[PDB]
Amino acid sequence: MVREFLAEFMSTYVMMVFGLGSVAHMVLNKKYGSYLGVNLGFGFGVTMGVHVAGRISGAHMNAAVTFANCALGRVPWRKFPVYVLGQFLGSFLAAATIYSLFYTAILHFSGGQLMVTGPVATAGIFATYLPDHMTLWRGFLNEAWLTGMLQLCLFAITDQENNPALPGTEALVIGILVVIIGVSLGMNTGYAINPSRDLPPRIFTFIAGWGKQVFSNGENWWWVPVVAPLLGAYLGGIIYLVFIG
Amino acid sequence: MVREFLAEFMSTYVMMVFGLGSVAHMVLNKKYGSYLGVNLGFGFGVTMGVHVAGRISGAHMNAAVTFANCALGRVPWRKFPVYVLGQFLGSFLAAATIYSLFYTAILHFSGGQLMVTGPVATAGIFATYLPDHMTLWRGFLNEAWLTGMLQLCLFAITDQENNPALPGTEALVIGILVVIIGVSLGMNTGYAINPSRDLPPRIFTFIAGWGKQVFSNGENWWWVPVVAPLLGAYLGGIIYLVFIG
Amino acid sequence: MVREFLAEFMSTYVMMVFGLGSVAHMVLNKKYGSYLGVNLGFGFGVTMGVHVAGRISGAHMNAAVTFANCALGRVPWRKFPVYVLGQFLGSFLAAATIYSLFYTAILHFSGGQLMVTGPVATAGIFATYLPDHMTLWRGFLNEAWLTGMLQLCLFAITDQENNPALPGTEALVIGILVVIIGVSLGMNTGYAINPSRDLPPRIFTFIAGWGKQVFSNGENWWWVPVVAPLLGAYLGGIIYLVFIG
Amino acid sequence: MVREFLAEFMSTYVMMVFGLGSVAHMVLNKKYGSYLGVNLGFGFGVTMGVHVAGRISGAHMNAAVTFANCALGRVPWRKFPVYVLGQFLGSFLAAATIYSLFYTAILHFSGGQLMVTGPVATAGIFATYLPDHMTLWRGFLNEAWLTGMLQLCLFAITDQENNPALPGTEALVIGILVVIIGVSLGMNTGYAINPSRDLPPRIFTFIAGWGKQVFSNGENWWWVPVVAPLLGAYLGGIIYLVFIG
Repeated sequence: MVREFLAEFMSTYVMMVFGLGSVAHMVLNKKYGSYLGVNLGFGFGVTMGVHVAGRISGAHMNAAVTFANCALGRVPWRKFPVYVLGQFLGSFLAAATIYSLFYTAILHFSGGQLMVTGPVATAGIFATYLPDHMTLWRGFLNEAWLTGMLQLCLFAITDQENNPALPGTEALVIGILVVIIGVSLGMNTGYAINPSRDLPPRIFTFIAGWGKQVFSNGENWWWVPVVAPLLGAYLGGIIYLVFIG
Repeated sequence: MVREFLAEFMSTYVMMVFGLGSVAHMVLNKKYGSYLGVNLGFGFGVTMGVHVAGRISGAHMNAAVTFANCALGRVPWRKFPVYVLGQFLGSFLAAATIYSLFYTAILHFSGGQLMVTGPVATAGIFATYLPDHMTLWRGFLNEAWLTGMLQLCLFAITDQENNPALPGTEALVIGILVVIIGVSLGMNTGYAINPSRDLPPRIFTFIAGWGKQVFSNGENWWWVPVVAPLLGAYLGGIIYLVFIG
Repeated sequence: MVREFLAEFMSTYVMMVFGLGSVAHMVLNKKYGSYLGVNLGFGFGVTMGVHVAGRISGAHMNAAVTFANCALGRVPWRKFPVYVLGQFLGSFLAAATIYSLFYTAILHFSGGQLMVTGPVATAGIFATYLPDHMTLWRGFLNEAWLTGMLQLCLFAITDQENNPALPGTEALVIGILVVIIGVSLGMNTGYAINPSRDLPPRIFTFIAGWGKQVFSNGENWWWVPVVAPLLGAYLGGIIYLVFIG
Repeated sequence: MVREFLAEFMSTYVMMVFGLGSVAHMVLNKKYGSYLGVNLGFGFGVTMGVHVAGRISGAHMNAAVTFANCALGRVPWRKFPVYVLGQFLGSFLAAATIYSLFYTAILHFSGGQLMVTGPVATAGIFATYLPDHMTLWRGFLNEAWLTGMLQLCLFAITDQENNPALPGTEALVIGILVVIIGVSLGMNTGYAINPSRDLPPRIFTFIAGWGKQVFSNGENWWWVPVVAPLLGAYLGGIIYLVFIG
């Protein structure tokens, strides 16, 4: 149990550091940051996390992915709290890590103040916030479908009965999938397909002086990246089992 | 037969969702969309589809590719209607999926109206439309050569007698080929090398309120991405068999 | 001998079509072409060519690479004319292919005239031309070092005694090497590390109506991409054999 | 000992040539250079170096990585001076190589003068310099954490007891890790995670006429990329051994 917790903590921390840094690069600097880099930062950050903890715990790095495996009988329910606790600690510490490494850049870009919304907003480095045009229930649809897209492809990639990725190379294919999810479907909600990617960094920003507007922004958008991916991952998983399986 | 139909439906749906989303990103948003992302979205969307249905049906995901295999004796002719029906349903539902996920973005960008042509045109997200400078018969040449380029390389990648891609990794190499086809030869016609990629999304847009101009645009360009890839894929296939084989 | 000639012709044609198209995209269109796409177009165009002819002829696709192998005893000298003839025909026909597929785009961009130099120059799509600041003998240094960089890495990638790329995946690693050669060292001379990539497209443009300025441009620069890579590839090869071997 | 020295010299030279060229492209040219290309240039330059010397010496190509292996008992201490001497010579000669290949471009861009700081600064092509907003001790934190991130992931990728990358393909995964380190965390200090990447090119620029300001810039920043990565690599290594091991 301890080894599984440590594996999930380290794998989530590695992935979240790479993902949050790429978002920080895009938000803070123009000539060093791009949306493609954000997709590459999050996508291949998963690949490093898979190498870290793929054999010990499976490197879920995702509360929705862990929930789907537990709800589909692949992983015992008694390990679900341990996986989520490991991912939440790893993401929270990754957010603190990015804050320390980019503290001067965040202060220089924003100008001392930490604003959730505005032209110098820096809260979006850590958590995802709904755009102006999009609505909460459209964001729920986007979050669930994107997590279902990930879980269906995740099952196909690592299904030994089906056509799998070559063992020892599945980490790269998983990273490619995360890269193209952000590329193709990630502009509507910030593709927070991971509840561990969204809430722990949001809790950090509230503590780190960004204020309570992190939760109240977008008509209380904060809960959607926590609940919608769980439904989407479950739905994406059962569809694969019914159709392909 | 049912399993083969389901495999082609799911693999086409996964690939088309990734491909159409990347096109939607490029069309709707500047800071989140790029032509390279479109090539990455379509290219590695194929890779996910190959993992989904490569062992069950071969993951053709392409009516031209299916036609070439059937016309060259590799796949029975009786399965051609099943493969095409699966790909057409998967592409049509993928177009509806992209419409729902990007409905607010499409409405915000266009301004409520759905126009095939103009500065706020949104019909190009789903189907390919001929540019102003290019002609229909030049588009026929581009569509046939590009599909022949794909089919010749597809045969080489998955030819066990020749120098193949390593089994279990052929999905990545296939995705790379689709990425570089859009990069190098995809600006002239939108590289609709797949009849399933073009017609079903075009039928959806006509139903979804874009009007009958989807078919009448470009001097009735709609039929070229359906007929030209079939001739190109066949020609690309026989050339590989004669020369390399 | 015939099979080896056909393998070199087809592999060069596939690679050169992808490479020239990516250059055409960058030259003709801004929103669809980028220097990174040119590196991706040429780099992974090699990968497709390796899958085509890697087992039959080794897929040299490069007169300098063929010369180095022949001069280092790895390939018989009697096959050198056959490899070069195959690569020259494949590159010449690839240039004609790109001319037909981009004829309307080239005419629209240039405005009917075909100019070697100027703001609407289109001769650089096919052959490489020296920039204004660079000199001929500095270009000779760049061409030889870049080909030596390629040949040293090519030997390391496909050296079974050394640490090789995994068999069946060496095509991807070769393509990666070509991608990063253009990324890191390709802006000074256009990284025409292949004599087959430079001269046959230059001969085509002279025939295709661009005039005799294709050869006289840059103080008769045309011969440097033919002679310098041969010296560079040989020097890069012997260095690897002495040091690593 | 001689073979190990030659392997480290050649592998470092290959990687540093690709890395420095990509930085030169970004600094000197806008339409041919980008920050993503710099990450690709350094990242997959490591991959070529791994193929060169991975079996002979392990292809550390990094004084911090060599120090961590020696301090953790994986590599004898008597070989540490040989690895560092090989990497320092390979990086110094790579800097001279880039100077010769880009001499006309550097002269044209800067205008004859070689300035460490200013709008036409060219000293950043070879060595990393602290930005205006960042401080020396914040740079120390960035350099140590980034090297710890690399070493922890490097151990996971090449840990046969853990979940490894597939043998024969570990070079690509190592290159991917270096690519995403620059993408996500490389804008604060230039991600000089390698003491061999920083000091030898800095010594070259001082000799090559850039003056003594290369060492005095940023309140004597030159020593931080030499000392901080050693502490970071050691700390990143022991953490992996305690937690994952």
